[PDB]
Amino acid sequence: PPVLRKCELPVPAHRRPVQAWIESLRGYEQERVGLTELHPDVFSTAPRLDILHQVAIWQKNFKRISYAKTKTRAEVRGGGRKPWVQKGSGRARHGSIRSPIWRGGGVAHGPRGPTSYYYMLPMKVRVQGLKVALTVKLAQDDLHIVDSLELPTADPQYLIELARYRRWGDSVLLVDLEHEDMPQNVVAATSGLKTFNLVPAVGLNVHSMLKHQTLVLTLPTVAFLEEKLLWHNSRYTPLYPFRLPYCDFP
Amino acid sequence: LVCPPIQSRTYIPPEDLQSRLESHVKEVFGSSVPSNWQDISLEDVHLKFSFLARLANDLRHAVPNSRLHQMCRVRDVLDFYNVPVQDRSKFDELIASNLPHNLKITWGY
Amino acid sequence: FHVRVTLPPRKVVDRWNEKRAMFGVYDNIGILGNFEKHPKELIKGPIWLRGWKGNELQRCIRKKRMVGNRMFIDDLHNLNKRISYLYKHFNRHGKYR
Amino acid sequence: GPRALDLLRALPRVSLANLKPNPGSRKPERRPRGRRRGRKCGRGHKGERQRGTRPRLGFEGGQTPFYLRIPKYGFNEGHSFRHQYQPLSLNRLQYLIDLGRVDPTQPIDLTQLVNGRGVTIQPSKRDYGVQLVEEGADTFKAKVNIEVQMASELAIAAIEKNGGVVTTAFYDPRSLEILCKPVPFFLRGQPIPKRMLPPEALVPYYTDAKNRGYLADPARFPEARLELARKYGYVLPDITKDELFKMLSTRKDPRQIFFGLAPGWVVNMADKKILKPTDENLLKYYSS
Amino acid sequence: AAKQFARHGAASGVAAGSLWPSQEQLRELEAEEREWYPSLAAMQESLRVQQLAEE
Amino acid sequence: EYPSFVESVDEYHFVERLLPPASIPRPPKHEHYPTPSGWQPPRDPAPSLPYFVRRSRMHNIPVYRDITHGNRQMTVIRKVEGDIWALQKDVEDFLSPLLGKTPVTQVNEVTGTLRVKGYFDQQLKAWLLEKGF
Ligand SMILES: [K+]
Ligand SMILES: [K+]
Ligand SMILES: [K+]
Ligand SMILES: [Mg+2]
Ligand SMILES: [Mg+2]
Ligand SMILES: [Mg+2]
Ligand SMILES: [Mg+2]
Ligand SMILES: [Mg+2]
Ligand SMILES: [Mg+2]
Ligand SMILES: [Mg+2]
Ligand SMILES: [Mg+2]
Ligand SMILES: [Mg+2]
Ligand SMILES: [Mg+2]
Ligand SMILES: [Mg+2]
Ligand SMILES: [Mg+2]
Repeated sequence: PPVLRKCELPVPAHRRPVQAWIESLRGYEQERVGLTELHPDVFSTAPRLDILHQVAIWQKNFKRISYAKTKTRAEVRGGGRKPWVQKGSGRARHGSIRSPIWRGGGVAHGPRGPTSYYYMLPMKVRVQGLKVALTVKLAQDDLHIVDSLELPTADPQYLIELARYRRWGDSVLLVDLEHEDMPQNVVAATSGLKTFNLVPAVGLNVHSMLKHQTLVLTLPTVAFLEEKLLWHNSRYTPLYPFRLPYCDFP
Repeated sequence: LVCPPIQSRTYIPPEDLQSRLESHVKEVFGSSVPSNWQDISLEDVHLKFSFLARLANDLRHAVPNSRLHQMCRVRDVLDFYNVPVQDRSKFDELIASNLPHNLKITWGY
Repeated sequence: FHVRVTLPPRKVVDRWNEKRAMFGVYDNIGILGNFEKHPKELIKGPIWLRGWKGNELQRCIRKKRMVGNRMFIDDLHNLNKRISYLYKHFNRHGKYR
Repeated sequence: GPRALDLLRALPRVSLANLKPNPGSRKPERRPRGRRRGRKCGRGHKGERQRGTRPRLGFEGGQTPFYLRIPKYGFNEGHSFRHQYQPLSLNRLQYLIDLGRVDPTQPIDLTQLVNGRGVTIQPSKRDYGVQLVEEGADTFKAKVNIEVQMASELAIAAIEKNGGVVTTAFYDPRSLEILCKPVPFFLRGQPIPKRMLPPEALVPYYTDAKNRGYLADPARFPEARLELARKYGYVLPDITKDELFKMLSTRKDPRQIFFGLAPGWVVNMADKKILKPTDENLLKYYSS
Repeated sequence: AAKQFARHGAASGVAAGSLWPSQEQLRELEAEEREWYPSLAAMQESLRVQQLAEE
Repeated sequence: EYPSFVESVDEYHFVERLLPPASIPRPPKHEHYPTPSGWQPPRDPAPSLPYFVRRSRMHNIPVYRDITHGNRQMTVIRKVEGDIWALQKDVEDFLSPLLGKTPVTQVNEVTGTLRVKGYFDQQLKAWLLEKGF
């Protein structure tokens, strides 16, 4: 009983879909149990290694809000009086004992208040970031497709030996379509491991893919990704935000 | 759940590769000319899985995910199994390369 | 310029704790979630800096508008002096003009 | 196709340790440290340059500035109250129809143009609608019932040659904001308001039959249509004999905004139902 | 409250009658639009007077 | 003093006509080509050439002008897949008789964009249309 999956969305005429093996986690040797076709415009796009740099940096410097605030000479406690008369004393002229020159003075140029680094890349660049990351993972044999993502037991040692036998690298990223639909065996097995992490399909992004040396996609999630990522190729600019009702985008 | 021993990613093409491939094609294709069996297409998803799985469990060497879109004809997979794959690193290749009597290497990790 | 004479205890940082492994998971909630929540609705921090960016002057002005009535007496005065100085420096000082 | 993917198999895995920005995208910042950028930091030597107290912008050192010795004249006098009309060319109108952006089977008005991404209207910037221009009158072969806010003699003649209908209607900025963005309005939970009358300045434009005004007397349209046909030498089609006459004769009440809707109706989009008032005063106010 | 009705309506739990102006508000709306926005007859006759005067 | 209201469901078909589409519709089939606006659909089979030029999301040839410094005029061909150097050579001998010299070009393989010095957008669009891209 082979498990097959043919692409639903219209593949462009001038190209052909790329194919990858379908695996199962119910056994160590239960690999290559089918064949699935992957859309070329998502899993076989151009290898943009500089559009990944923008997205990877963006996910790092888009929520950073610093909390460093040093006190300038205005906010220091005292020093409201001239220390000594300017002429005749014989020393250098000063105007406060809290100026940046003095020992206890403030900072002339320091970090001022909580600073926010918030910049949003255009959406089509972020979408292009996901497409290239998936293509890079597939092109280097770091992408494995798992059918329905079930495990024989909840013992976390089972996953460790399974990855060792198949040479899945040091870290594996497991995905699922929805949070409430994740089976109990997989959740309990991956809850006690550090290098193995389970994330819903909505929690997939560039930084997570590059953090873990192996990406595992479930067949229902593969159809979910292709539907969401190929919609931006032939869409209109948003007259109003898409959360509001649209004619053919609920 | 017995853990199987770890496989080895080392493949050497045998002398009977021509016979094994043609025998496998006949039992899973039975479609085209017996002589020009190297021009048979692999477009069908089910047919490709039926043909590649048999080779994987017979030669103990599976075509990876990246190269599946290239293996579309019988000649393509025949050429794939004519290319040896070595799992040893460059150093292990160097450590047995008939080194000169004065070169001494001590791998310590 | 005297440097320490004893080696400090090396910091054994684990790259796979809960924070780093799950870092930046839901950054694409809007793209892959029918556009129901913008990624700016995940920022944790000051009330006036959630999904906003600016220079030092626009930041101090924004802070006074939102949480100005909730600040302390001394902090409210120091903010006013910072606004006045930045206003005078940015407009009445500099090289390119 | 992407032959670079073949090269990626030989290369090591892509991770966060090996990522490089596109060369030239980030010019390095220069800090005032060292012999080169030092001891002056690129300011100068004394004066108002090095101390950063040079005068305001446009100040020529006591001499009367250039922007103060030019006599005042009204170039922008009352510009915030002048009406603006986004131009629409028949070349673009033909382009939209050929690509399916808009369809001539259904009547076309301002709302359908916006949904087709043909024109963008900003009510805030004193935009009162779309004016039809005659840039592509020679190659216009479509047959539409288009409604705009301003039309030209050649643009009207070009459409009537193929057997179309052109009508000019006035929209108040309060109504025009609703018309251009209907879905956001329906989410405000407010009844549809009456469309306001044109001001005294724009009454003659929409009352004369030469401009195909919506408020014009319909009896003078057939004689005005034939004048254009005589002037430009094209045979006037008999529009009443076409199978789309019902669609081409559709119009709007002067107090009505959308097709088939009425003032005072509340559109409950969540329940897909339309609410209507019942009180005599409410019905009279929304229909007067 | 009106925005909630346009969002949900059925689950908002607000009477649909609140969306229309009250009698006190309707009289206010009736007077304001009448005094400021003239009638079509008034506009047409006003322009005739000016056209006759200038001619 | 809440007034009364009447609910209907048969008047909601007008509202459905006021919803913009979030996707670009495919161009309708025409009995005669080229269309009056000059638009010409791509050929049904893929041309037997190494390089390929994808159409835009609006179904137009991706050839654009670009001006820099106010005096530098460039023509940009985007969305090119395959052997770009084949496209560059075909452009060079296409514009050679018109100029008498080989035009200066830039090849950007990391992006798939050919840049030609000068305003040749109208000539290139006709040339690519004849080749069916
Ligand atoms: K101190
Ligand atoms: K300045
Ligand atoms: K210097
Ligand atoms: Mg002080
Ligand atoms: Mg004093
Ligand atoms: Mg002083
Ligand atoms: Mg201090
Ligand atoms: Mg500098
Ligand atoms: Mg600097
Ligand atoms: Mg010095
Ligand atoms: Mg000096
Ligand atoms: Mg001097
Ligand atoms: Mg003087
Ligand atoms: Mg505008
Ligand atoms: Mg430019």
